[PDB]
Amino acid sequence: SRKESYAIYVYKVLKQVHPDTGISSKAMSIMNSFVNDVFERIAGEASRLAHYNKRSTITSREIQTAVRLLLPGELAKHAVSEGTKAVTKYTSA
Amino acid sequence: SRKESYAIYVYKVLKQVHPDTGISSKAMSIMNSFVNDVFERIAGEASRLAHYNKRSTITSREIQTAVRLLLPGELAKHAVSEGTKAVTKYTSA
Amino acid sequence: RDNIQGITKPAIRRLARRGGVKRISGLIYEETRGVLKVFLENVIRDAVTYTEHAKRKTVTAMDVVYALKRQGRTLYGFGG
Amino acid sequence: GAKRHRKVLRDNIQGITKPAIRRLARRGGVKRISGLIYEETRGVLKVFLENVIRDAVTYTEHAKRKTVTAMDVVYALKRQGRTLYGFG
Amino acid sequence: RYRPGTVALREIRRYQKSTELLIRKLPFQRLVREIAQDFKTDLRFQSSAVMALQEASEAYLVALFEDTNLCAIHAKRVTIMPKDIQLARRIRGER
Amino acid sequence: KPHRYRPGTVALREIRRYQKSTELLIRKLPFQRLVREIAQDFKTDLRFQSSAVMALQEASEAYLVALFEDTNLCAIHAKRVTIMPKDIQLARRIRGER
Amino acid sequence: AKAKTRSSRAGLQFPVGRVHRLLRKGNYAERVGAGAPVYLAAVLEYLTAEILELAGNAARDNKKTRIIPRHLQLAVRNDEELNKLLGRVTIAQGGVLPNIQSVLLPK
DNA sequence: CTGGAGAATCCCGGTGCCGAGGCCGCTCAATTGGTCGTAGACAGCTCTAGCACCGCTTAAACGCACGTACGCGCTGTCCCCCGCGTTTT
DNA sequence: AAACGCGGGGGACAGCGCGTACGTGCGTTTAAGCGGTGCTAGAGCTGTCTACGACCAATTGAGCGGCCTCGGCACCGGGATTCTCCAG
Repeated sequence: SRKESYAIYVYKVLKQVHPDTGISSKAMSIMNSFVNDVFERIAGEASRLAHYNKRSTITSREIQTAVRLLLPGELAKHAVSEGTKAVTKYTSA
Repeated sequence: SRKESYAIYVYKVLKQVHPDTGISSKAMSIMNSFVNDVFERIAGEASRLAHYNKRSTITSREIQTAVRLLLPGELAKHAVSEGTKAVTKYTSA
Repeated sequence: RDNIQGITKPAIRRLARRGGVKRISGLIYEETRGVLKVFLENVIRDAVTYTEHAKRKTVTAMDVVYALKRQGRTLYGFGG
Repeated sequence: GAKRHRKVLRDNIQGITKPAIRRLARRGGVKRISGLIYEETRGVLKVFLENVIRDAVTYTEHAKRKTVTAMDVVYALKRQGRTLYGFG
Repeated sequence: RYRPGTVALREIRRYQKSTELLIRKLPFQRLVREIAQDFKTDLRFQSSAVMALQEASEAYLVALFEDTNLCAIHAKRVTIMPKDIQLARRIRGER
Repeated sequence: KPHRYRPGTVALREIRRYQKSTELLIRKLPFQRLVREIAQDFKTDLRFQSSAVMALQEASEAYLVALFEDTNLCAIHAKRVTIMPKDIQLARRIRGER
Repeated sequence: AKAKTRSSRAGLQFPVGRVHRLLRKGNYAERVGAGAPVYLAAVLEYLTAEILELAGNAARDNKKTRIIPRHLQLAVRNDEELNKLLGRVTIAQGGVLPNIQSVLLPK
């Protein structure tokens, strides 16, 4: 059966941060485990806010605010920048 | 404009158990709030439930099952029968 | 400006009485005053985050309800 | 003779042994232990267990199976707000 | 004179059937607006929002007291002390 | 004369050991039959996955573990060093779990 | 023209096309913005690296070359931000931070 | 200070091995170029509610006395749990 | 490795003294709030129209199974160290 996951992308980012460090498989599964969670928690949170303001389409305004809602403190501060930078980069590109 | 709630359906039921008992608005707001929650709590899981088996249409079974997820024990046994009866009453006619 | 102190000792003592406390220290009062700020600050921070994103300048309780649930204290009685 | 019936006393719940219990407590950082703890622990652990297990089984039939899956119990854990990573 | 610890029981007895607030609204209201100032400036409050806030806060405070009281009692006392709060604040895991 | 350690020095050594260790402390064969025991009061005759069978223990331990360290906090505040069930129940009540 | 991945277009590594599908089947809304799959996807890269970098750090402190959950356990639980984030997360095989109570220390 | 002494722990070099990790075919999901319906932010109008303040009176705070009960420091005493070496399990 | 006995020793525990902070009480402030009057922000509404995603079609390559190989890593032993009791 086919199963799609996130290992390869995580593997790429690791070699960005630690280009030499290896990795187990179980921990990789953890990473797959972790990503999907935060994937989920943001999205439904993203959904219900659009519900709160009775809108029907989810954009970054939605995404960013919940990131501020979901991430605490510095991560939210820093990651919004991470989101902000990419978005403008995409719109420009 | 016209915004809708549940107090009227509450008040018939009130008169079904206590036909001569009043209820305050502060209370009536509480019930409107309360009922809205209980809808929501199940409503999500059953929705989630469908995703879990990759199925694509909510039925009473999921509701049935979802109720089994929330309500404690003896009460669950009651309503599930009442859930069972009504659809049976519904489906019969 | 010391509005935390506006929560008087009887205001503190009444709550502990309704909490069932028979005998109270004196250091309790400042301990309470600091901690309660944490409860408030956390909420109001997130509460306005709704109000801002909802593009208002006025604080609805409907936001407040949204947040207190989002913290995990579900509340009944103030619209929804 | 009369030895075919000499050991019938399993009664699983003690299967969580005092040495393990203290081994468990030692990892937790407790230095000295009451003896009644062992039994009391048996209660706390079990009462924990079914509540998930009930919920964990609660899934299974709804998808019309007969073999409990880890993913199933994975969801079982989430509902009470103690999430686990690492079994997909 | 009543001996110490009698009025308190009557006070405790009194308030548990009492139901309305125990915090002054204006000292409540003012403190809220000051705290809210720290995240964004120049807000505007619905009385419901502030009132909804107030119900949460006292409802917050009282339960902790019971936990703290339990802590105090477990230390074989009848006099609460801040560490009981901190021990309580730790265990609930928001510490 | 025998060289017995002062009581507790061994325990602190033990406390150190496991806090670096990461493995399970509960024997598998006793463990799973416990679950196989439990399942009967919900539905008869299920069929367990080891992954599930394994997955039980981690929650089983991790739960009980966090219990312990909180219970350890109790006697300290209660000015003890030996844990009492009254501590254990207390936390669960403080955990709001009765 | 020439096919150019959106992740490349954002200069990101995470597959946004995957999620825009996933958002599309995720039934979070009946319509979905275009930069939202993008917007999140980079922040997704942020936290993984944020944890992965921590995962690298602790991995070095025992002088290993490959990251394990114990390292992951240590890293997040050593991070007050991550630990506050992942307080309702329990880690498989992660173990515990070594910490002995002050009063359990011998006189 | 210093440990007789045993015991415990860490570190140094060897071993074995299997799993992390690049390589190798293959298909269907992600990307590109088309249409058309609607969502939804935005000006214009409406008006509600939010804020500002006063002034006054009374509950409620507030600032004190006093007294005693409880918090705590301390000390023998007793008994249950801690270290250990076999004997089961 | 658990079981299990077993001495033994240390910490719970109870009792005791005691001292001082905290409740009782209460005048004396004092501050809390109400309703009455003034105001305007700003939210909430409608209308509207547009631009951009939902839609489909065609397409290809990225990504994931399937497959190899050796390198990280876990002992093993010994020896070296350190520490704990237990001298002194």
